[PDB]
Parts: sequence; structure tokens; C-alpha cells
Amino acid sequence: ARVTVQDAVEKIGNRFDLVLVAARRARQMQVGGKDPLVPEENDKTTVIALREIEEGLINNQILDVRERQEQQEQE
Amino acid sequence: TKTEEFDAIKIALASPDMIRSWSFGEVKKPETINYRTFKPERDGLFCARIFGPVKDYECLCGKYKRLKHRGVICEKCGVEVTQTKVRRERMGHIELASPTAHIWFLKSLPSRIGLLLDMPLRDIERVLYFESYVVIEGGMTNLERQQILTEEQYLDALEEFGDEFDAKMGAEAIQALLKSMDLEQECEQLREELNETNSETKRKKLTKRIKLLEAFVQSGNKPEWMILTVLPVLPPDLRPLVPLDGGRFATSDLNDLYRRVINRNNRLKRLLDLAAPDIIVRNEKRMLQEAVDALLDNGRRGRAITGSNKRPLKSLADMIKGKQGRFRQNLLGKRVDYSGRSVITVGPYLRLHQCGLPKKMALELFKPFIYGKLELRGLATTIKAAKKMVEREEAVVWDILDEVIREHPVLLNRAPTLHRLGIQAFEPVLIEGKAIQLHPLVCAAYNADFDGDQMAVHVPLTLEAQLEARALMMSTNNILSPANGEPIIVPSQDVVLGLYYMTRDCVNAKGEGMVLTGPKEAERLYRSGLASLHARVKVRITEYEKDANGELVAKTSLKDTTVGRAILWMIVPKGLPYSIVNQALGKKAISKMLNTCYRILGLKPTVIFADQIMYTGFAYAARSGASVGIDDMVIPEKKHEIISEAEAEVAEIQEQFQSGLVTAGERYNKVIDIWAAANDRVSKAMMDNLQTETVINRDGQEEKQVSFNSIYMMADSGARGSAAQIRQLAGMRGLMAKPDGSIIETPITANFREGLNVLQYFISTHGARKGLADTALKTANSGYLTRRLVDVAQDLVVTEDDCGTHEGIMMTPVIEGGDVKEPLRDRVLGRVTAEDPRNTLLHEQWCDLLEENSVDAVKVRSVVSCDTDFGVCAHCYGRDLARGHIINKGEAIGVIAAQSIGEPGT
Amino acid sequence: HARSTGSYSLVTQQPLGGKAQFGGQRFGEMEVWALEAYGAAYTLQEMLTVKSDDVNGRTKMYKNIVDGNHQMEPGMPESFNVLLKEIRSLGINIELEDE
Amino acid sequence: GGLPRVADLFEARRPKEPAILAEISGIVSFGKETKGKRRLVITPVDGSDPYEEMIPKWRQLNVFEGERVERGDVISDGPEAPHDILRLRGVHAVTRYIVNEVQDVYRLQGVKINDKHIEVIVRQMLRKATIVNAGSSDFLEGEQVEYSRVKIANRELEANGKVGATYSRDLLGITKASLATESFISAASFQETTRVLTEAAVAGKRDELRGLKENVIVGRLIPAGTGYAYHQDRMRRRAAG
DNA sequence: ACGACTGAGCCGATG
RNA sequence: AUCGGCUCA
Ligand SMILES: [Mg+2]
Ligand SMILES: [Zn+2]
Ligand SMILES: [Zn+2]
Repeated sequence: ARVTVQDAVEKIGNRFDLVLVAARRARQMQVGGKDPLVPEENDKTTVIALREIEEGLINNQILDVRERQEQQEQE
Repeated sequence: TKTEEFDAIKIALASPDMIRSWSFGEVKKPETINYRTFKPERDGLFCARIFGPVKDYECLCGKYKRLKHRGVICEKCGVEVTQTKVRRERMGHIELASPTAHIWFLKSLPSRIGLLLDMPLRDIERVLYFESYVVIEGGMTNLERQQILTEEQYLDALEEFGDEFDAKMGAEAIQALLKSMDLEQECEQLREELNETNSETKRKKLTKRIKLLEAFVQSGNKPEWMILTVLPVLPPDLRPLVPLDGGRFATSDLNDLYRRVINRNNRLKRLLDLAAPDIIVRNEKRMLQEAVDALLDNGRRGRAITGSNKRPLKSLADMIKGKQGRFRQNLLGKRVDYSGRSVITVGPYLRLHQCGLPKKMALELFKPFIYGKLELRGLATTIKAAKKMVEREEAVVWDILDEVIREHPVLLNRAPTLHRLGIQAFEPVLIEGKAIQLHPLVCAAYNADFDGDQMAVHVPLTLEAQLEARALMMSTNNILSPANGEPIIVPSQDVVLGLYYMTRDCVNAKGEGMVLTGPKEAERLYRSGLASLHARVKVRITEYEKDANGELVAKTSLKDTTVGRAILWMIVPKGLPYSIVNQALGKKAISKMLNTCYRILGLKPTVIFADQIMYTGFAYAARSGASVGIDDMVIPEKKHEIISEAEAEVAEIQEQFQSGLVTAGERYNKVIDIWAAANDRVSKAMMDNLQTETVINRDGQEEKQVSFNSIYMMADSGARGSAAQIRQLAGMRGLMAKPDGSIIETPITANFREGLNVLQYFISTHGARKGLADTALKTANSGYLTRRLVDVAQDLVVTEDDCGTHEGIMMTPVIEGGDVKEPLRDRVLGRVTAEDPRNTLLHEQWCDLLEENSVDAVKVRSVVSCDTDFGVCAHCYGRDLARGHIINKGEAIGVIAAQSIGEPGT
Repeated sequence: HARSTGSYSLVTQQPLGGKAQFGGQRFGEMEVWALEAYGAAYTLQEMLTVKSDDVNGRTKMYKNIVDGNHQMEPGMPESFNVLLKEIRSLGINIELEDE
Repeated sequence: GGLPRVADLFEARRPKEPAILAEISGIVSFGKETKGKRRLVITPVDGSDPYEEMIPKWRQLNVFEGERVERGDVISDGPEAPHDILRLRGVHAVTRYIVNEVQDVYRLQGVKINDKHIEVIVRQMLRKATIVNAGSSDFLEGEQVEYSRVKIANRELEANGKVGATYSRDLLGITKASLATESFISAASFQETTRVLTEAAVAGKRDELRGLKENVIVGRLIPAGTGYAYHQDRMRRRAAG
């Protein structure tokens, strides 16, 4: 996502929750490592959050359900 | 109370013990500094034993140093050893031996004392300024209350009955007056008093008293604190004590006031309990209280003080107002970091999202981006070691820069930001120089032009800042305009002429009767040098239409288009019909392609396609060998006839002037219509004697062909050159006005191909030196108009999921007798409905399907009619026209509204 | 001209034109109009704190772009702390309520 | 005027020579005469029999000696005034008067502004209504129209304080409805700060940080755009408690 | 009776 | 830093 993000906007729905679904995802892959799924084409953690929306992946439904997973692995 | 997650704010009056709390120690002495060495004196306006020391965890005298003694309450120097920043928050006070009439509660009309005591304003001065007495308590001397008496008489009041009768003097009178005027009393004396003698505008003040009393004790204030019993003083850092350059001392007007004030308060104290000659005193309760009605607010009573240069002294008051306080210092006058500035230049190689940032600039911005992504890659051991490799201009520096600018966008700003497109984001790349580069299409979106201009250049930091700069502010969302349903980024100027030159029709150029085997053979037949961009020929085309669902539609056909036209079909992105480019495309009909490209397909290929027009526009613009020759400034053939037959039509009516078939006064205007007849009698022996001028024919012999003239083509393409401009250039200049307006006896005959008469220049002088003096206040008044308008409709947001009632406002097409502009298809567009679907959108694809019924009589649920708490319900509004979709819960409706009046307010 | 870090004027903790560097660019209210129109929530937060004013957080954010964290961590700009201290000494009570 | 034409329209001040819209419908006839005048009579059959009005001295009229006049007629020529039509008809053609003057300025220059943009503000102008009957505080006064529905939709039901409050209409164009922001923060950024920050002291006014101008100053996030869903989670905890 | 553009440049002069 | 001076968008 350098040219135009039109595919990844309407996936989550609007352009404001393309921020706080990608800000949260741009945060998770910057701190404690975290997995690069769709080939890390050089790029940076900026695009990656959005790039996971361009290939049928990251959403708010997948960031508030999988944060319960890192609360079932540390017991 | 500890945690500082603030939620709400409340305001209230200034009690004595309250302001004392904020204060830590009285500002007893009125001293600044010992003009020997710069140390804030003992008990002076500056002092550490009150406000804290002059450094970090240190003192004045010099035993406690560096850090150790965290909050060690010293004495010899006198410092609670804390970090000096206390001098930005801590306060002192000045206890007045005489109560001092506060001003903001008094001379701010209609007086917060006046209609709180049932009184005017002139009065309260008299006793407080010092001439007369006033009565307080109800007893036995027949003087009741709030009575007024000039000195002399009072002798016979405490010499008749006496004992029960109060009446002191001064501001003090107003003090003790507010003490005993019970408020369970005053209140319930006006609810059965508005019973019959009401009247209709005599009761305009009787309702200004019911509000002010009711809202007072129920907040927990009570009115004793109106007049200032004790005076608060600011912290030392804020009022800046700073000795600049030349052993010389820099301080604003704050200090000059705070002092004198105390110089009287000390003359006062030493003359309250040291013999009180009460006439020599009225020199003091006056002059002291006359300087606090100068500190608090200088210019109110009547331009009281001046500086040392006959110009007013600024005050505590004007530290908020005067457009330049701490209110217009949190929004407007707000300096920002991580940015720069430079002059703007073209960039015809760029793709839309691309700016051309000055390498220099990028570097001195991204410093703390590079330092860290250098230490991480393993090229440096500290931040400072990198501070040398950067400045050394080491090569590896620029390496990291390319991968930092990779996936890290920018904000680009032009003042005035009349609306919101005045800022957009553009993904830059590197380009060396001092100069910044940009797109020539967004030229129009910005208030912009390449001639002597400048752009500040911010940088969005947090992951969010970047991505939301990409998600919203970016240029890629802003192809359609906010204010209306037209794209703002259109083929401006030059890009245009290329396409006209290209597409323009013909019958003879270089050979004809050709066919081609697709769009590819065409390009061969040009750049090599085997044909020209003309020649009407039947051409093979593989247009792919869209299926109902999509998209198994691959059509084939063979149609008539010129060499020029068809070349560009290459860049027309597969999914598009052909009849759009089939013609002599002016910017007018070029903007079509976009608008058609946008709604048939989408956003992702309109951007690619359109930017790729721009290149292809300039491509044949230059190649053309186009120019502005004095040949193509052609004059109408018989110009010196049309002026001449109408010049002797002046000499025929003046055979009738002083006599009588027309009178003396009306002369001025009878010929003005026949003058103005020739105005556009010649402009149609010009757009007819230059419109289709060719006549040199290859194919046997015929006449009709569009002109070879360079200028006209601009007026036919829409490059630049209005059908009024052209006249003035090589036709008729015509009618001008006066400073008043009345037109001149002889409008201009000549033009700018031929030479002007001195008179003829000297007249026009006005015409344009009025029309440009307007522009001295054009950018000024629009900005006053805009702001004002934004400030009413800014406290507003989108709110509910739905507002639900069948209601609205009429739309029935405009007919001013016989002249229409916008009827049904492009006015009622987007309006949300309420009858039959009802409660569904009327899209750009819809009032097509509501024109075919012979549609009449409409009512639509809109913004005024919004049964919606505080905001705009969204489902009872319309559409976000800065997009091709329904409006969304978020985009603040208000800001945009007033914004869209500033933009074309220019 | 350019800017990214340096010094600030004592009172309103903001840049000053003169020695060391030129004038740092200004952010107006008609400029903020644009930020108010776009969803520029987080951007407008940095502007007024970690670029100009904030005394404990503008520079304590500095080493979150160096350290490779990329984050806000703001608090309160002093221009308000001035406005508060002016109003208290102008002659008013005004303060912050909590949860 | 010319350019400040635009200004005057949203500003709200009466123009030069207005008309006389027959305020109430019925058997409208004239009576009496002095120099060149005729005292009008408009008595509705229902309860309010009283009603009389008069006119200046060069108006030529289009209702002669008893014709079917309704809620007014296009009587005397000239540019009409703002305030009365809002009082008379309602709020359906009063807005279209705000639109069908301002626009043609741009339609001679050549600009469109899809009309609903004028509404956003006109709603922010038309607001600040004046209520009829004695309900919770005084006859006339200044209170928001939708606050009068925190009143009218509120009073006519629960509790034990039975006095309904049907609304009436005033126009406060920009510099008038602007003044009446009960939020000292945004209030003092564009008016004479004195007149509010002193009436701030008197009554003990607050500002609970709901606004846009408001949130900005304090170094907080805006309740709009991306900051919308943030201020959906913080303002909801003032009721959950 | 009130209300006074949006950016930054350079010089100068006294609280 | 307030004021004064003058240019370019
Ligand atoms: Mg220009
Ligand atoms: Zn000491
Ligand atoms: Zn609605």
C-alpha cells in the first residue's frame, strides 16, 4: 500500500477504523517482534498493518478475539 | 486529589482566603532586583524565599547544590530546595489597607453590580471615586438605603434621631452594601410583581434581574468578593525577567504596573496607623485604586496610561484579548516543529502521490528517525557518535534516508488554508537542491501557482499520524471536491492543449485513406514521421465493456477516429466505452473521462489513468512547436470601417444636441448602446474572420476547417484565453467606467497589437486600479467572513444512527419566467426521501431513473429538519461529496459547511 | 528554512527566531480547520504538545522515535498553565476536576 | 450593496423597504383614513378577536376593498425582510429565502455549492428558539430549540409539574446565535472575552469539554473523525456510574 | 451600537 | 518581546 488504499478501506468498512485497526496492528508488529505473514516485501511496519487487510486478513474482529489468546498462553 | 486525568472545568469568584491559598507568602516588598548584581531581592516581586531558587535544586546564598537535598527547607537564603519551575506556578499577594474596586465586575456593561443592586453605572463611581456618601441599613433617620448625599448635609442626619443609621464612604461603601442585603429576601419579590404592569419592552430589564440573582448563591459564591479585598501576583518565570544583549533589561508592561501600585500601598500603610488626615488621604484611596483599574485592564475607563513613547501600556487584561493573548496562542499563533519551508517548482515526471522534497530538507527533518534506524542496523554505538557521521556528510547516511523516506509520508501546506485541501499528504521522494517540487494538477486544489510561492512542510510522527495522513489527508481521497459533486483536480492549462492539438479534427494533412491494424500501428505512423495527428480513418479497437455482474464482455469493432485521438486510447484503462474520446477533446470534455472513469469503474484506476493522461498531455504540448506569434494576433479586416461608420454616427446626433429632438441631459446614454453595439459587432467579425480560417486545400478545393490560429484554439480547447480577453488583445477594448461608474464619452478604439493614446491608457488606469485595489481587501474580508461563519457552525458533530419522521423541504425545478440552470437531475441529487423507495439514497445513478417518469413534486428530510439530539443524524442529510458514498459517523458537518463558503468566497 | 529540534522561548515553551536556527513554521487555526475536517485526531495531539510546548513529554517522546517505539505519551502544554495562572491572578477560581 | 451582500444575508438585520404580509387569515378589510392611509383590521373568529395595524405613506396595495387574502399576499414591492416570515409561515420557506438570494451571486460568477451546505449553518442560525407558556423558567428567554425538547418532549409526561411549553421562533444570524455558546472555552476565542468571562464568575458556569474548539485548546483529542470512537468510550462513562 | 487575513522575511528601538 | 518601517504569495 503506497499508491491507493481503496481495497483495504471497505473491508473493515470506513477510513477512520482503517486507522485504529491498523494503528493497533502497526503497534503489535513494532514492539515484541510479532509475525510477518504476507511476505515482508522490504516495506516497514507502517504498510504491513494495512497490507494484511489487502489480502483478506486483519480486522477489529481479529484483534479483540486474539488478544484473549495471549491471555490463555501465559498461565 | 492526585491523578491528573481532567474531565470538567468550573469558574468562580475570587475569595480572600482562596487567593491566599494559591499564594505562598505575601509580596510584601515592591522590589525587583539589586541593580548591582542580578539577584531577586529578599521580599521583592522576585524572590526565592517565596517562588523558589534561580536554578535547579540550589539556593541564593550557596550551601545546597546539584540535587541531594530534595525539598530541604532552607533558611539563610530561604529556599525550599525544589526545581525552580515553581517560579512558573507559585504566587504571592498584596494585602490592601484599603479595599480596591475591581473593574471587570463593574465597567463591563450592563454592570454586574448595577442589575445585581438595581442601579446605573455613573453612580457607583461617585462614592468610590470620592465625592459623596451612601446609606445602608433601615433604621430611624429617614434615609433608608442606596441614597446619595454630597458631604455637606450629612451633619443633620446624625443630629436628629441617630443610632440606627449606617453610611460610610468609598469603594468600601459598596463593600459593606453587599454584606447585608439578604438574598432569600430580594429574590421572592418579582414573581407576583410581573402580574399586570408588565409592558412589552419596559420588561426588558425586569427579566435581566431575575436571571442574575437566581444564579448566584446556588453555585456557592455570594457577592462579597466583587470588590478586591486582596490582590494576587503572578509567578516570576511568566513575567519574564531577562537582561538581553547589552547590559540592558527586558521586561513587558506587567512590572511597571505591579510596582507603582505597591509604592502607594506602602505610602498607604505608613499613613493609616501613622496619623490619618482624611483629606490628604483622598489623594490615596484614589491614586492606588486608579492604578488597579489600569493593571487588570488598562483601556476601559478612558485611555488612562501611556508608555514612554505616547503609546498604550499592555495589561493583564490584554494578555487574552487583543488577538494576541493566551487564547490566540493555543490555535492560531502556534509554532510547530518537524517542518520547514522553501519555494515551489514543477514536477511533470511525478506520479500523483509523489512530492519532490529537498534532500537537504528531508535530512534536517528526519534526524531522530535516522539516528535510531542507524544504531539498530549496527553502524553506531551512541546518538552523539552518529551526530558526527551525519554532519561529516558520510555516504551511508543517505542510504538509510532512502529507506526511511520509503514508507513514510509528508504533509504539504499552503497559506491561506481557506478550506481543507489547502493541506494534503504526498509521499515524497528525494531530489537535491534548495527547492521543493510538486504536481501541476493539484495546483488548482491548493490555492496555488508556480510564480513566487512557498510551502511549509510538516512531518507526521506516530504510526497513526502517518497512516491517517495516508488514510485521509493524502491526495488520493481528494479527487472529488468537498463543497460539490465535481472533481477539483482537473487537467489544468497545458496538459489540455496537447490533447486538443492531438484530437483536433481535419480532412487533409499527410496522406489519407488508411486503416491501421489496431491502436499500435498508429504510434508507428507518428513518432517515426510517416503521418500527422490528424486524418479521419476507420480504426480497429478492442473495447472491453462491463457485464451486468461483470465481466465476461470483450467487444470488437472498427470506427472512425483521427490519428491523434486513438493514440490516447492506449492509456484509457481497458474498461471504458469509446464514444467519449471520439471527439475534439477540450478540458471541458477531458474532465468527462475522469468523471465517467470514476463512477463506471472506481477510485483505483482513475488515479492511474488520469495521472498517465498528464504525462501524455505535456508530451504533445511541447512537440507541437506551439507558441504566441504576432501573426496570430489577427485584426478584423474592416475594423477601420466599423469604428468609422459609427464615428460619423456620433456626428449625426450632435447635429441634434442643443436643438431638440433629444434633450441636453440624456445625450450621455443614447449612443452608448450603439457604441456597445460595435463592442460585439467586431467580436463577431473576429470569431467569424478567424474562427474557420484556412482555405488552402489539398483535396481538390473546399472551405470548411477549424482555424490554424494559436490563440483562438485556447478559447476552443480551454487552455487559457477567455472570449472577452481575446477582444482586448487584437480587437476592441471598449467601455470602461469612472471611480463612480458612469461610462466615458469615448470608450477605447484601439488594442494591444496597436499603440494606445495617452488619454486611453490614463483612463483605463482607473478600471484596473479599482479592480485590483479591491484585492487589497479581497483576501482580507473573505477571511473575516470565513472565520466568523466557522465559529457558529463548528461546535457540531455527526450523531444518531437514524432520525425518524416523514418531513423536510420542497424541491421543484427553477423557472425564472424562462431561464433554467439546475433543474432535477443535478440539484435534487443525493437528497434523502420520505415518500413513494422512501428513506433510500438518490445516487448519481438515480435521478436518471427519476427523470424518466416526468418527475414532479418532492419533499426531503434534510439538515435544518433534524430531530437529532446535538448534531446531524446522517440518515437525514445527504452524502459526503468528498467521496462517492453515503455520509459517515465522524466527519464533522459544521467545519466543512463554512469552509465551503470561504473557498469560492475568493 | 527548516526545523526539527533546538531551543524554546522561556515563557510560552515554543520556538524563537534568531541565532542557532531560523523561525520554526507556524500552525494556524484556519490550518487546524483542515485537521478538524479530516480525521486528524492523533496528528493534532502531537502538534500542540510534543512539537512545541510540553516540558516533560516533548523531549521524553524524542527517544521513542530513536529507540524505535514510535508513540505519543503526552500530557499537558504549559500555554494553558499560563492561562490558568493568569486567570487565578486576573481574579478567578478555575481548576481541574478528576474521575 | 455588492460583495458583503453575502454577509448581510447570514448576518440578520432588516433591509430598507420591506412589505406587509397580512399576518392572519380571515375577512381582511380596511378602515378609516388620514392623508393617504387606511387602518387595517384582522379579527379572527376564534378567541383572539383583537388585532389592528398600520403602514407608511407610499405603498400601493394588491388587496383593494375585500378579496380572498390568505396568510398574506405579495402586497407592496421591494426586497422583503427576514424576521416576519419566520414568525408567520413557519420554517419551510424561510430557509429557501436564505438560499434563493445568496446563490445567484455565484451563478453569475459561475460557481455551484450544493445547497444543503447553507442549511448546516442556517440550522446553527435558526436555533435558539423562544418558548410561549410558563413552564420551568420564564416566558421569553434564550434556550436552544432542541433543549426546548429536553423540555417539551420531557415536561408533558413523567413527574408532577404539569405545564406544557410549545415553541416560537426568532432569527439570530451568525453574530447573535454565535454569542450564545454556554461553553466559556469556545466562547472566548472569537467574541469580546470580557462579557462572558465575567458572567462566567457570576453564575458559576462550567464547560464539560464536549466541543471541538473546546477539546482542542486543552491538549485533548477531537470528538470527530478518527477521534469520534475514542470520545464514544470516554463520554459514555459519565452515565455508567 | 459593534467589528477589523492568512502565512515569514529583514531592519529598528526601549520596557 | 510591543510598537514603527518596508517588500513578495
Ligand atoms: Mg501567483
Ligand atoms: Zn540557603
Ligand atoms: Zn434529519
